[PDB]
Amino acid sequence: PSVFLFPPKPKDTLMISRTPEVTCVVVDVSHEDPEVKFNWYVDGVEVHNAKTKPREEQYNSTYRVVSVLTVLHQDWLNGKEYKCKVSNKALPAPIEKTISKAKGQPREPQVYTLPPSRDELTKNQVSLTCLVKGFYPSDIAVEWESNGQPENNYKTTPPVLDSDGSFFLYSKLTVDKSRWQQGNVFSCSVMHEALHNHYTQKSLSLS
Amino acid sequence: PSVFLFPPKPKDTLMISRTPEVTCVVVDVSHEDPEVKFNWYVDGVEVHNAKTKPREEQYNSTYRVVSVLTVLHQDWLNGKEYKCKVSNKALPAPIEKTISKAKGQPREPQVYTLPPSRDELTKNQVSLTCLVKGFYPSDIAVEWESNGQPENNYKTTPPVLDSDGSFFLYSKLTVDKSRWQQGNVFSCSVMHEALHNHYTQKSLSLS
Ligand SMILES: *[C@@H]1O[C@H](CO[C@H]2O[C@@H](C)[C@@H](O)[C@@H](O)[C@@H]2O)[C@@H](O[C@@H]2O[C@H](CO)[C@@H](O[C@@H]3O[C@H](CO[C@H]4O[C@H](CO)[C@@H](O)[C@H](O)[C@@H]4O[C@@H]4O[C@H](CO)[C@@H](O[C@@H]5O[C@H](CO)[C@H](O)[C@H](O)[C@H]5O)[C@H](O)[C@H]4NC(C)=O)[C@@H](O)[C@H](O[C@H]4O[C@H](CO)[C@@H](O)[C@H](O)[C@@H]4O)[C@@H]3O)[C@H](O)[C@H]2NC(C)=O)[C@H](O)[C@H]1NC(C)=O
Ligand SMILES: *[C@@H]1O[C@H](CO[C@H]2O[C@@H](C)[C@@H](O)[C@@H](O)[C@@H]2O)[C@@H](O[C@@H]2O[C@H](CO)[C@@H](O[C@@H]3O[C@H](CO[C@H]4O[C@H](CO)[C@@H](O)[C@H](O)[C@@H]4O[C@@H]4O[C@H](CO)[C@@H](O[C@@H]5O[C@H](CO)[C@H](O)[C@H](O)[C@H]5O)[C@H](O)[C@H]4NC(C)=O)[C@@H](O)[C@H](O[C@H]4O[C@H](CO)[C@@H](O)[C@H](O)[C@@H]4O)[C@@H]3O)[C@H](O)[C@H]2NC(C)=O)[C@H](O)[C@H]1NC(C)=O
Ligand SMILES: [Zn+2]
Ligand SMILES: [Zn+2]
Ligand SMILES: [Zn+2]
Ligand SMILES: [Zn+2]
Ligand SMILES: [Zn+2]
Repeated sequence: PSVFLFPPKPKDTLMISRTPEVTCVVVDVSHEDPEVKFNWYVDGVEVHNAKTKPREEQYNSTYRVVSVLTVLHQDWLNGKEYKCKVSNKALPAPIEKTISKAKGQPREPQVYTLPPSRDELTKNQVSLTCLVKGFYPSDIAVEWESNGQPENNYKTTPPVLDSDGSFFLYSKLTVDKSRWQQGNVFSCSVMHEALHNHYTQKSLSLS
Repeated sequence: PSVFLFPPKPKDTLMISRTPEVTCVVVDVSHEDPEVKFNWYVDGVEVHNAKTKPREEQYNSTYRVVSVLTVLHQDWLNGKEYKCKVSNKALPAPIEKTISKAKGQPREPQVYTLPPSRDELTKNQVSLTCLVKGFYPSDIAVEWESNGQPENNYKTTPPVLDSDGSFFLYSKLTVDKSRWQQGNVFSCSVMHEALHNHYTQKSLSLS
């Protein structure tokens, strides 16, 4: 019997309209003695609002049981600790796992948009670059928009640890050169805990 | 046998030149079986640089033992967790205590200086007021200075929880009216984790 404790989806923690949840999964439950009890604690205080699902048999003759605890937007961002305790008559002691948001002093990202390189302006499609740097912790979301619609022809690098202990990344949006020359406004949209309302956007256009 | 785990002095965490330390104290050690072992962990990783003092007998026929772990300035501010584990042959299991810096999103104080009330200007001594508001967490240090020397005739209120979840306080420095009228410059000096370099000062003078 092993326990895995998963954090909420990062975007779910940065948008007050969403519902972040922590997920506790127990595997290798022997379906001879498959009795499983979950206890949940927030900063050591037991809470009772988790939603545990019925066990599901696995093809390897073991059971798997999942319990989901909803977490408050402010609680997660304020560093509360979530402990999942799993009890079972086959273990010499209960299994405990604790999780929290990534720790450390927060640092606000600086968001910079970079136009296509001059040499790239000869190609049929061009690269629009969004540099996000100086942020901590590394949890972040980046998307692109133009004229009130998503621009989804982009790829974003993972966060990279910079020499000052903050993170940076780059996002690359590829557009037809004609749309760049025509002067459309493209926006790099960034979500990170340390931005005001966890959100900022920076625009990019021919100039 | 009971264990108490104490945080560093708040000023010691805010000045890089100082040495913050966490202090683990075990009392009611029965000096029949007074064998005591400390284990220390930083975010669950065992560390070995604590300095444990020799036991001291108490007048109530018990022992008291103290162990001191130095903590790094950045580790404390970045929210690392310090666990002191105390083992003794008389307890059914070891005693664990964990401590960290006060949790929660940090908020930078706003520091405002307020001159004496007009009605107070008739008295022999006047009150110089420093309002510090909007800060989180509540750990803070406030002192007063003038012309490169400490002004120590002051009292500061405890932090008070404000309606937006931040803290405020006031500090009152009492000076001779003649020094206020003469135009001396008085400075409210504030240390808090969320200030740049954890330090700011605001001046007050007749104007
Ligand atoms: C018996 O079978 C058991 C059932 O598994 C079956 O496996 C399939 C491959 C089948 O083909 C078949 O073979 C089996 O029927 C099997 O259980 C497995 O046991 C593994 C350990 O032995 C365990 O491995 C761990 O996996 C962790 C990652 O798990 C995630 O990703 C994998 C895919 O990579 C996926 O299978 C899981 O379901 C997990 O997926 C994540 O789940 C969370 C929780 O729901 C999601 O988070 C939520 O997402 C929602 C939306 O989806 C919301 O956002 C919500 O708010 C969130 O909370 C998350 O999105 C989702 N991600 C993805 C990408 O799907 C590893 O982290 C873990 O690793 C540590 O691992 C070891 C230490 O143990 C070391 O390498 C490292 O130290 C590392 O730190 C570990 O690898 C499997 O997860 C588990 N499978 C399941 C389904 O639970 C069992 O082993 C079998 N027994 C025997 C004896 O064979
Ligand atoms: C047998 O005797 C034992 C020895 O005590 C003697 O008591 C004296 C009064 C004598 O007159 C005589 O009676 C005895 O010989 C006795 O041990 C005591 O046991 C108490 C519990 O039973 C325990 O109470 C706890 O006290 C905590 C506060 O302790 C601090 O403050 C008190 C004074 O208020 C002081 O006595 C302590 O020494 C502690 O002082 C703090 O110590 C820390 C660590 O050094 C300092 O932090 C460091 O400071 C340095 C610079 O100084 C640096 O800054 C460094 O970086 C820092 O880490 C700190 O500065 C210092 N502060 C001060 C102001 O001095 C309470 O927090 C605790 O409370 C919780 O308490 C209960 C739960 O248990 C509840 O009320 C609450 O839930 C609350 O949350 C608790 O009250 C005593 O501390 C302890 N005494 C000592 C000296 O260790 C034992 O009980 C006797 N046994 C019997 C059976 O009678
Ligand atoms: Zn319950
Ligand atoms: Zn913890
Ligand atoms: Zn928020
Ligand atoms: Zn050691
Ligand atoms: Zn510092």
